[PDB]
Amino acid sequence: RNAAALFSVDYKAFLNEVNNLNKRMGDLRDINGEAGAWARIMSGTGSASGGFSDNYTHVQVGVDKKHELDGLDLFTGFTVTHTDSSASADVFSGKTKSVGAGLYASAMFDSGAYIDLIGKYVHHDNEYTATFAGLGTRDYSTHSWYAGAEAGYRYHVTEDAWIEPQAELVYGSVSGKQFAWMKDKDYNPLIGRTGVDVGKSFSGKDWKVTARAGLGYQFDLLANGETIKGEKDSRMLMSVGLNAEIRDNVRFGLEFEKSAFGKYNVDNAVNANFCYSF
Amino acid sequence: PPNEIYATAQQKLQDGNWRQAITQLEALDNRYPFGPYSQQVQLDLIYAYYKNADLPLAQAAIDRFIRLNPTHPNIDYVMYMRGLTNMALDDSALQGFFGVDRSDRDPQHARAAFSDFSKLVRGYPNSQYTTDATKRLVFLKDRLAKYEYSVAEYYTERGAWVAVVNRVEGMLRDYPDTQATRDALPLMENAYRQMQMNAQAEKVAKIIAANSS
Amino acid sequence: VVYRPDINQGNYLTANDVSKIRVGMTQQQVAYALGTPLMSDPFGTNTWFYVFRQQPGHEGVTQQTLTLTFNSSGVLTNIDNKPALS
Amino acid sequence: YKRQVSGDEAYLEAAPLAELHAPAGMILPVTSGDYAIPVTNGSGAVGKALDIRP
Amino acid sequence: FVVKDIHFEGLQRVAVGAALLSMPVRTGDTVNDEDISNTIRALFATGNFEDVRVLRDGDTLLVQVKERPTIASITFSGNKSVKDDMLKQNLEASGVRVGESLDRTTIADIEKGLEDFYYSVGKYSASVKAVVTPLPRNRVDLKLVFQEGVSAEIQQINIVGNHAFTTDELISHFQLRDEVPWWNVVGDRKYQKQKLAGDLETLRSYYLDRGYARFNIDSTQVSLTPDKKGIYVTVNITEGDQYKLSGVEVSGNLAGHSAEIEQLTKIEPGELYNGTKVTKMEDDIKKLLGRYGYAYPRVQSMPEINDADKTVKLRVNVDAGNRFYVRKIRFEGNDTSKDAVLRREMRQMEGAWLGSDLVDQGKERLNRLGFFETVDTDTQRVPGSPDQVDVVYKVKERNTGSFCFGIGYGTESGVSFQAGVQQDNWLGTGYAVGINGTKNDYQTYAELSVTNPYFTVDGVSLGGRLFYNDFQADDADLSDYTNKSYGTDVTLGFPINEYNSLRAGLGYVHNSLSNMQPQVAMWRYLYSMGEHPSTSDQDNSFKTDDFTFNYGWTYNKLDRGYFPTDGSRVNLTGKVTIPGSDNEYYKVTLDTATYVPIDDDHKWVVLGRTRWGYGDGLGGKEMPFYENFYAGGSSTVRGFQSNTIGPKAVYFPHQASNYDPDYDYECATQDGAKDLCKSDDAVGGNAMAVASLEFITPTPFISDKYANSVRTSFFWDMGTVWDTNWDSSQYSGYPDYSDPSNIRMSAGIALQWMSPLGPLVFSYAQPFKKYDGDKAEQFQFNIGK
Amino acid sequence: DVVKMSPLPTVENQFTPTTAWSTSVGSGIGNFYSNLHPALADNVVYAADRAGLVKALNADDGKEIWSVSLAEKDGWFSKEPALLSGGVTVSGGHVYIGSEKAQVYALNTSDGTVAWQTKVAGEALSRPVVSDGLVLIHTSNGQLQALNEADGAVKWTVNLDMPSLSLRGESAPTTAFGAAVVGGDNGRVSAVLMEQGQMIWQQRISQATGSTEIDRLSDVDTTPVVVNGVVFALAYNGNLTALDLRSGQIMWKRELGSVNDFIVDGNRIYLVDQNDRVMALTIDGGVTLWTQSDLLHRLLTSPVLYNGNLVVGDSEGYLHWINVEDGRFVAQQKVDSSGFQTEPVAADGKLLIQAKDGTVYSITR
Repeated sequence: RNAAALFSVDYKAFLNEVNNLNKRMGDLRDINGEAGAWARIMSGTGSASGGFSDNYTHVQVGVDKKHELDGLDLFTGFTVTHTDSSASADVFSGKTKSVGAGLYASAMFDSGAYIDLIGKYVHHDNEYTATFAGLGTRDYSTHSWYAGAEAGYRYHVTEDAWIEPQAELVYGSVSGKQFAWMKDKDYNPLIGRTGVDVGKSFSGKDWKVTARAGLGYQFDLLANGETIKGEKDSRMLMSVGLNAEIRDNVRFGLEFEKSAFGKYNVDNAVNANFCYSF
Repeated sequence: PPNEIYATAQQKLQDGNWRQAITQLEALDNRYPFGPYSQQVQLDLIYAYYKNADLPLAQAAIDRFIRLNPTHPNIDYVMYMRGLTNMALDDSALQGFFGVDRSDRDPQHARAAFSDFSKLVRGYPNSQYTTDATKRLVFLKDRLAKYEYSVAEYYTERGAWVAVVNRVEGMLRDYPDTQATRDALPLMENAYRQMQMNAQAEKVAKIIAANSS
Repeated sequence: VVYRPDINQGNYLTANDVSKIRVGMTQQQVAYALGTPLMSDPFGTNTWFYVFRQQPGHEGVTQQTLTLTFNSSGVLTNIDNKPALS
Repeated sequence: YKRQVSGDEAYLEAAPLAELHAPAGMILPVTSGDYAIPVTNGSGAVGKALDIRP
Repeated sequence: FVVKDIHFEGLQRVAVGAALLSMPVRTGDTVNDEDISNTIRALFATGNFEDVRVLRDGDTLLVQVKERPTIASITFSGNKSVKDDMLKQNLEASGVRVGESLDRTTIADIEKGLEDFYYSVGKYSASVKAVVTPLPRNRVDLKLVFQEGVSAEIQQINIVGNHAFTTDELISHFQLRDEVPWWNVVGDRKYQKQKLAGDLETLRSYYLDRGYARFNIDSTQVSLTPDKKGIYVTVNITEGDQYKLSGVEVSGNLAGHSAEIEQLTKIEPGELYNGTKVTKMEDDIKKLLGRYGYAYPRVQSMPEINDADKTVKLRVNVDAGNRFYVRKIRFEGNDTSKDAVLRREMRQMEGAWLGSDLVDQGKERLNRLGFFETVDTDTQRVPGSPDQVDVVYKVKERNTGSFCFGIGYGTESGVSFQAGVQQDNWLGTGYAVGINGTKNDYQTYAELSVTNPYFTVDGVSLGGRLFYNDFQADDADLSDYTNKSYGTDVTLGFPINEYNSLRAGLGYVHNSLSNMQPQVAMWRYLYSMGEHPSTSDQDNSFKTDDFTFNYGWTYNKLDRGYFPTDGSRVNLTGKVTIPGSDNEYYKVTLDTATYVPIDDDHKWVVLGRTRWGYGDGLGGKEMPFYENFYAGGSSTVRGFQSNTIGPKAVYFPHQASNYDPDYDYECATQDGAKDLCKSDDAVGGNAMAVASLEFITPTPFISDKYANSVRTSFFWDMGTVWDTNWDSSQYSGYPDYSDPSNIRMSAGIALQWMSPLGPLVFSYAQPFKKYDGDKAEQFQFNIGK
Repeated sequence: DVVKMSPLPTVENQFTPTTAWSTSVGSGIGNFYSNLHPALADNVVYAADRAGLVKALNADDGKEIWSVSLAEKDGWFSKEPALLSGGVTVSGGHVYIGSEKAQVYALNTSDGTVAWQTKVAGEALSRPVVSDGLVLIHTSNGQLQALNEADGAVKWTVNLDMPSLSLRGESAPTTAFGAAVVGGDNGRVSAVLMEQGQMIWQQRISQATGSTEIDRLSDVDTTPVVVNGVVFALAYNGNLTALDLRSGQIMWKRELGSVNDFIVDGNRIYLVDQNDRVMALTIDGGVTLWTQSDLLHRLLTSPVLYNGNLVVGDSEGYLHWINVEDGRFVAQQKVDSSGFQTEPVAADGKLLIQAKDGTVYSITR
């Protein structure tokens, strides 16, 4: 209760930041990312074991820069994030604000063997309030770092349909709770995810649609988060999405994402923005 | 091969649905444009732009038969089909079944469908496809006749008595047999009675005499 | 109340040019100094009307019209001016 | 479809022709050409499958 | 005479009519001996013949011309600072187009012509890859890789001839800038062959403002150096004596209105021969002379430079023609809209006289509708008569509408599942339809607004609106009164001027409040003209039907609209219940935003945005608590919580809880707090005074290709909210909410960049006068609309 | 942009200069192409700078240093330079320098403070050559304004047909028995007498009539020297145009135009062009034309014959002692690390070479 759901909220704040390929940077495949006119507003909910519930709204805004080389696409640029998780299982109420910044880069080769590097640093101020526990305010000012390294290939099965695998290792130097009513240590999270991405695309005379999928699998190697240390996690992240860029259109499809059985399971993350100019 | 397209020349799109024989037209023109069996499929650029409802896109090749083939026996025949690709831009499918009158809109597309029909009846006294245009030009006659009537309708709504009498005389010189001149005649006596000039207003005073409609 | 914009009708009228016209002037001299009229009446003959009608905001209407008839030769231009409207 | 017309074929229907007179006295249109059909019409036939070869 | 073996092998591969029937050798060959410019070099040379050997007889016929391979769509690989849009006209102007084959000897005409396109920098020898294709046939693709020859760096810029001014003042006055500061981005060394006509015209007009009428160069200019890193500029200016501009006399009759032009052309005695004043005095024939009937005036003026007495005078002329009357107006391009929807924002009708201020007044009113952006003026004259001119306006007919479920921000109103089915302007009739079925964290607001902008002749607008709030105020940083409301109102607006927007109209309002917490601030309203509510439990229902009369006034003197640089925006909004409704109250709200610039390029503007408001009962009653004013986050005073400035809530001690929770912001509970219970939850007030000064100094981040979107600003806010009906003598030991208290102020930085997912309004501030009960926030952004 | 730096070839070390005084005169040269060359006369090394100050040196170690201010033009809050780019030439104890602000100075050898100045409508960019009491100043506009040595009373001006698309105006005109041959800034040869400049004869020497798409062809900063009754002028993409002094009409070019300066030494006349390769052209015939294309694009300056070797500069401060008959002898040393841009001279057995940081050396090898 105290170390399982009251002080273990920093692990769910770390898991709400990691995402897929087209969610941390946007649609960068066959899309000219010259101007920084992009924004990724994603909302959703999540529930863990023990009557836990989450309600986060993670937004993204930034600017990129296009730089071409001898077969090595180098798209640089930085971004700023903001996440508001309404963590309230049965006794507390989270009002965090994960305000931070960060930059990224790409190493897109000829055969689709991209090595994407992402580095971001966020700082969230907590506003927990223990209800029916006789406590007051627990405002913290801890910080979080991210040193993820996306690696993946691409197999051109068809001229319109492609199959690509993924293998990412996300590194961090998060501290945890320093005024837990208890100190903490500088443990490093080792969240790693493998899996293949089922892709399918169509086109036409002047319109184009995209029907993606995904059957990735998370498998972390090191997990010693103690403020009792944590254990290993094993879950599958099915993420089926859809996109369409017609000239009288912006978006058409949803951004469905569901987690499998594990410690913390993200329920749904639909981000549909289907609007029309007529 | 010249025989791989003529073997399926009788197999048009009456069995296939959309895209079975569209790309087969662009086969012989990319290799040789002066073949004896290839001359019927190279000059078909005005229909692949027309079949997919791209009406302003197909208008870039209407002036093709004027310069290269002036001695064709079908010059009198191609002057009728120019109004078919211009009247589709006059009325749209949005105001089709909603009951919206398209007469109070841009008459620029109606004159493009009229200039080819004007040269058809004055260029040749005895053509072969004229009696279908007689039922078609009567729709173009009343469409651009109610355009200036709505301009005359607005100027009586504001009080501009000089501006309305210049529009009905614009309807009095080139509209002899339309419906819009039946209702434009009370607009003449309303502007003349509001103005101090009454030397000729008694001649145009009576309107409803025998035409009780 | 609601304000009214400028409602200008007919062609412009100047006090110096309206006085120096006689009866029987041809159509070339009238349409040169005063200009072509904005009123064309093809009813039988071809008479010209020079109306100076303006309506400013909340001040009513004014009107100063003319009536100059013609013929096939361009004579009998009788002076029929109405400077005070009713 | 070589000799065929497709797209928006809703131009076949139209309005009937109505003829009016001038009961006010000698008010006739005398200057046509910019918006009016000429006085003659001609004669022809009706059909489909337009020869669209220039 | 006619040779039978003129046809060769391999010539019928690509072209069989353009390479075989394009020669007069068949059916009409007459010349046989001097066949030099009749068959091979007359008509066949343009098609595919570019050889040297003459066609001889059959006994020595060894011509055997082989057909060369054709060319496909050449994809220019290695695009070094060059796009494929402008790299298209270099193939058919001077070269070989598609279809015809490259004969491997006209390739120099294709090669020379690519280096003659790079005239912006001056590359006279560009490394263009003139190689041969490895693949033999079947739509070959050439290899064309463009590279840069020289660099584009300038060495230095020096100026001589400073006889009256200093040296360093002329660098900042021009467009040249070789130093970057710590507050801007520009200041790099960039050269252009088209910018030489931009920095030299401001040099002549600068010294022309000092009386130097003899300003001329000494028969030399800047030498043309196409980036050889050896440039050398030299401008030897010559100045004279500071003259004095005398009075301008009127020579000739200026269309019978020469007596009204002398009072503006005459200047004060003692003014020099100004350069920027003579340009702004030749266009004075349109403010009062061209507004009568004239469309195309012609007025010249020559300089009489008298160096004897140092007195310069000018003589005006007039070459006017006829009265320039107006004929019928044509409107072309109205495809999706009707003709009658755009004939009223003109202020210039047919059968009138052309005014100079009657054309641009209708041009700025036709562009402010939002239906199109390409508005031009085509004043075409009739070739038949020299009068009765025609005017033609241009349209674009762009689309409008929105449908999408874009999630909003998360820092002020929480997560917002905004549906927003914004069915925009209709099929051409001009009806501003609007539906906004949003759903925030604390509200479920839906709308249905059909507004007709022209119900009467001139400007009267009639439009209804149906709404349904159903908002829960416990999530809006308030205490209680989960309210379920709906209603319907109409509005008939009467404009009295060109900038005033006086409105009027009635409206029905229904209210159904439940689960209201017992407190002193809201039960005083229930005690006045009502029953005593149950203080023993929750769910205190209270229905209210209103028939209020709404009025308003809007002053919209503004220039740009989107990002204003100069002007004022005053908006008033008031309402009052009619006798016959449930309650009797009235409230007014005054908005003011004034943009005052302190520069000439409109980039340094002071924004004095204020905000007022007041409301009270109509005698013996009280204003309802669900109509109070709120000063909160990034709308009035940036730097605080959402709806926290104002009077707090003091609760009534009773056991009115349903299932007896721990606290629930209520005294007399199981905790033991019986007497002297209060909190810090804002409940709004009867009045509100919010003022804010703001500076719109630009940002040192984006100065490359766009600057009209990112708007970084610095501000300093101020605000207070108090109650007017709070008892100061009945309650002791409490802060008196019956006077204008200490002003809560804040300051910080702002940002108004437009994102593709809605406008992003970012404002980071820091509180300066934070007091007890006023929670403060720092990061307050706003994205999603 | 289109080619990179050439690698360093093998070296041959036969002599090593040891003494090299490093006196940082002025305040810095900078990235400005000028012709401010040092001079040596009466055991006094003359070193100037574009800031306005001039300091004399000596041949042994560089003593006898005086600092005067001749180009200040501001006596209110600070000083201001005049961008001196004419050249330091000594003629009869009077140093005549130029400026980019249309100023011509006359530096004295006694104290250097008294310096009378005149006003010229053009800018001083060429090397000031003084002969027969006349200071020949060739401006960038093509005008020729001579100046007297005492006060400069009469200033005759003559202009030629000079079109646009020109780079510089640093051609230094010399005299030949009263006929001052002037290097034309339009691909012409102007052998005019230095009295008023009445008779002007022009002959097009470049290939601007053959080529159409060109940028810079009628501009050379070269000096015509006249030995044994034979003139030697140059052109861009042309060659030597060895006329007679009697205004002839016959002309012949071969190939390989130059932009830098040259010197005549008997039969093997050394030439350095834009490709940074040295060669020796004869009078007629073109005998044993050897090339030095192994050191291309290294910013080679004007070569001088110092103790039987052609010493040139480099972009990074290297040395290349090129041989006089074949050029296969390469010698490299290390006297500077900034770079060499000023064309060195050779007089009185002392190599006067100025680098890009405003220092002069005396290499004795």
